[PDB]
Amino acid sequence: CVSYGVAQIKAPALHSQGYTGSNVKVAVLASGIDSSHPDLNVAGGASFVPSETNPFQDNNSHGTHVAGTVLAVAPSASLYAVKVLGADGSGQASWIINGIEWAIANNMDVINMSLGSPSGSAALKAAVDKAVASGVVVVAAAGNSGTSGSSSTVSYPAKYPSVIAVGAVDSSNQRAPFSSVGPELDVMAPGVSICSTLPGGKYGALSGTAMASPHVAGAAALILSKHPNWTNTQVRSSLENTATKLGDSFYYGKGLINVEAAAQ
Amino acid sequence: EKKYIVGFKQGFKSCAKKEDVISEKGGKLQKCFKYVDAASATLNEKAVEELKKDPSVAYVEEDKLYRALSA
Ligand SMILES: [Zn+2]
Ligand SMILES: [Zn+2]
Ligand SMILES: [Zn+2]
Ligand SMILES: [Zn+2]
Ligand SMILES: [Zn+2]
Repeated sequence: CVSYGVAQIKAPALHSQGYTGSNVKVAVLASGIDSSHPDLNVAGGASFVPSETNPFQDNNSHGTHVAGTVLAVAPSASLYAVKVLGADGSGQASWIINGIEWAIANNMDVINMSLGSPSGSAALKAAVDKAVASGVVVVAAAGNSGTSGSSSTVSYPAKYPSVIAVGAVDSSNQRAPFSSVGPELDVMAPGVSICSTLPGGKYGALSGTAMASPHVAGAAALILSKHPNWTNTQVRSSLENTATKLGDSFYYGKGLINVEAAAQ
Repeated sequence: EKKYIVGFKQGFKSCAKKEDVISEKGGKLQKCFKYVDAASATLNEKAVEELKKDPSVAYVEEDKLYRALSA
């Protein structure tokens, strides 16, 4: 079961050219990635949840679903299960920092954070800024906080400038009503009823900006597999600059990613 | 309440050095970061106050919760 989302972002344009994400290391900072899955390849990982030591057991389902979406976009990418959220889907800022620092130390190419908080942390900002300074593409879900009149509702870490903030559209390129909004929003990707892998060898649909973010993390992996010498800055610019405009930028950012256009 | 991150000024790269500043005020080290100049700690109110007054300390912030954005 594969998201309609793969075709919507034009990922098969890259696959048709022979690029599927080979040799790109993507860190999935989430609730783990479940080992129960026949197709899902996981290259490695580590846990920073004190009470849950196994990064290959996902007691929530989020991490496995996100992981499946990365691979649906970039089938040859190397996924790393960086467990920073527990079974209830929450994690402390310091656990997340530990995951980001692990990703840096272990030469990950891309970090995906399908997680958020209304308030930031100076230490978490330092962590994501350091990851970007070291050359990693850092991608986050923009938040599920909908609208609040003219105010930004983008969550942290997506709200930090160094992080790509990803909103959610449906299969008709309409913004999902939950999708956060604000000037910090960068791009949109499919995030409504996305079908992907779940623990226990299951498949199923989930919605959220958590589902949109991995389409962009996978898009980054596709671009790097074609262009291994482009910098994170160049990958980010390519995705933002070539996005398909979808409406008012407060709600849609630069619009929907187009991996065909980006990977020129 | 009790879970914090303590930011440090320069010269405290070593975990032993960060931990000393925390533990001498009776705080408990949870983790020293590798790249970020900070450490997570559990702290009572007095420890927080003493840390905010310690010239070693750049900031004390709550170790707040982040959540999966599935809807
Ligand atoms: Zn394909
Ligand atoms: Zn499977
Ligand atoms: Zn941002
Ligand atoms: Zn190239
Ligand atoms: Zn407007």
